[PDB]
Amino acid sequence: KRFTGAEFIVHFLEQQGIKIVTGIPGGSILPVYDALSQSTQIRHILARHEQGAGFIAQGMARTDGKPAVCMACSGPGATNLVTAIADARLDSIPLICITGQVPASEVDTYGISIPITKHNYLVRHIEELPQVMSDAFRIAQSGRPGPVWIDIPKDVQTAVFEIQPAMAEKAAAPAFSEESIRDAAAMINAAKRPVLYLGGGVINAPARVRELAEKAQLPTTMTLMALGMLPKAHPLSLGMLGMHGVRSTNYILQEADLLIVLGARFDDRAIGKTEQFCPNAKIIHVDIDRAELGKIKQPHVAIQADVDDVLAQLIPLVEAQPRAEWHQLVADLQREFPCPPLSHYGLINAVAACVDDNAIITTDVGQHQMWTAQAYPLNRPRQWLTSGGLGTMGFGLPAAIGAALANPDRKVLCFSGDGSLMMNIQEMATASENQLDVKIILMNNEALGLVHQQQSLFYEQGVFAATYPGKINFMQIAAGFGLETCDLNDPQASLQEIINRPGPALIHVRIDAEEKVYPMVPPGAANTEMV
Amino acid sequence: DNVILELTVRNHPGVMTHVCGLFARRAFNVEGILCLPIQDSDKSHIWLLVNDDQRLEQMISQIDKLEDVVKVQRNQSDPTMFNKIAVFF
Ligand SMILES: Cc1cc2nc3c(=O)[nH]c(=O)nc-3n(C[C@H](O)[C@H](O)[C@H](O)COP(=O)(O)OP(=O)(O)OC[C@H]3O[C@@H](n4cnc5c(N)ncnc54)[C@H](O)[C@@H]3O)c2cc1C
Ligand SMILES: Cc1ncc(C[n+]2csc(CCOP(=O)(O)OP(=O)(O)O)c2C)c(N)n1
Ligand SMILES: [Mg+2]
Repeated sequence: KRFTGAEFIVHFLEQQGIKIVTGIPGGSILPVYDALSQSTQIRHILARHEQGAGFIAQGMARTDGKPAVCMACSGPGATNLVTAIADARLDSIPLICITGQVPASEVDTYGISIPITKHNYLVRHIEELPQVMSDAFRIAQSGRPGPVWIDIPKDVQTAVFEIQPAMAEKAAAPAFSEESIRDAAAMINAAKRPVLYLGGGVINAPARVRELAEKAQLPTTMTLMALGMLPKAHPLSLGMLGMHGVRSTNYILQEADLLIVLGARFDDRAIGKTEQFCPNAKIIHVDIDRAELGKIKQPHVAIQADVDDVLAQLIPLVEAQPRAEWHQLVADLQREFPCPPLSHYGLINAVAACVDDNAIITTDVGQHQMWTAQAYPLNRPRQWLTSGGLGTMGFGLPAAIGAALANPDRKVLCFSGDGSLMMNIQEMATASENQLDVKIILMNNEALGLVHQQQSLFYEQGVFAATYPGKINFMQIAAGFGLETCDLNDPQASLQEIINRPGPALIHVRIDAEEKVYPMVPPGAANTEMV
Repeated sequence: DNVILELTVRNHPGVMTHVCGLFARRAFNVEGILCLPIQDSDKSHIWLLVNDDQRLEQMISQIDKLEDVVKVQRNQSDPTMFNKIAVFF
């Protein structure tokens, strides 16, 4: 089996089971595209902007649990991938990003990717192409996953060489001492007021995380990245903690004497001022990345491992306690806490009444996102797709497009705002041309909005450079991209019907720009200092 | 107060941009760098002069995240080696 470099790339991608690949062609990547035209297994989706290609790859990857692939040419193609790749890095998503480059014989793609990738490559001769790709796919998916960037010079793609590529699979998870699991089991069994603090890393262990939470009867809080790890109404659900979390549980955490941290990284937006976050709490911290252990809070028991393997070795050693008095305390604090048509919360509720637990939910970034995180009943793992680490405006629509492509059966609702939706508005075309089942729920405040709230609450000269006049018609635009549109103006009947019928849709709702996301923790404050 | 780290890394252009960029990006203090290829070998040594901080094992965890880093050790040589070396130039 003899190949050209481009044909080998395609063949390898086939043997990793890739069925979809998304990108945009250009000169320096045209050989791979030539080979890719010949694949009977891999379909190629043409984005309208390479940032869109990357975020669509991201939507696939955030729903499958496997790396997704995006492609671009040198120069502006590569540079346009940057935001999508960096977003992939800070939220820990397996992406393989393939870029053509000028013949080995320009823009320093390698250099630019150094600080935003889990690893990257410049293939200088074709003989390296097998190892490179096999290691890229290993690196992207092992340990703490992330994006790997492979830059391949055109003269390597059109070379020929001689070799059978297998399916690269994940590296083995770290080992961990049984004394550690014993010591954690002892601390959990002896704790008066434990809380279970879940992050985006527990995402492939819903069974054992649920089993643990219910056995030990642990109040469980989740980060923005862990919504759905317990169904919203679950009686142990403190819901989400932190900057815009629920007030009762922000106070409840300060009562904890031990917190069990699985898959979280103590980001300030969940923790607030580090030193004032659960001072009287001993900490157990289980994380697959050594570098996260003790990075922000020092744990009393630290395990570098996969959460599943730990919880497997830990649940049979954890006693099953009613924790009755601690629950009365949780409830008593909750009986002093805020609570929630075409309202913003009412809109979220109305849209939820239109779909199953089978829906996939995507968001852009801003007030509409925090509102959705607060009120939508997210009850499944890998149902909730949001950009948290980088917090990229424009993530929502292309992410939803990817999710649709990866699950053609399901419905993808994309809660967006007027500002974020314009960042990748062009991918509307991508949605209609593939006739994908994505429904954009646009809360249009004619404002940036999260900025509007930060300036109005915290800066002396108030709102500036954060408002729009309202001479943009979003229904006209979505219609010109080929989507059905709706403007609540039975309203519900129109909503349920626009959601029920297939194809991509835009649903538009006016919202007063003065509306707020409460509670808010002012930047740099303790989690007990909420507005 | 100071230590040398010895890093064994794969020799390609440029692992040094990886390592240097890591130290800048994360605000690790470095007060002397030396990189030499290891002979009859596909690897190079990077020696760094760091502080023996409370921050040091976090520094090592970060460095070990780099794919090209094959090993990272605390190197038993006196830390005042680096400065003295300047004399030969
Ligand atoms: C406007 C805005 C508001 C926000 N408000 C909030 C808020 O109120 N509250 C909040 O919490 N966040 C909020 N966020 C999100 C916040 O910025 C962070 O993205 C988030 O808090 C981090 O959650 P995490 O700890 O799960 O991090 P992640 O990056 O999702 O989790 C990755 C971690 O899991 C580990 N891991 C992965 N796999 C495994 C495994 N198998 N075993 C063990 N460990 C594993 C990784 O090593 C790493 O430590 C907000 C974001 C924005 C943009
Ligand atoms: C690309 C980018 N630019 C700027 C920001 C800073 N920022 C975060 S939220 C936000 C406002 C969000 O606007 P919108 O889409 O209208 O959401 P809303 O607050 O109205 O719900 C801005 C400007 C960002 N996150 N991303
Ligand atoms: Mg808005």
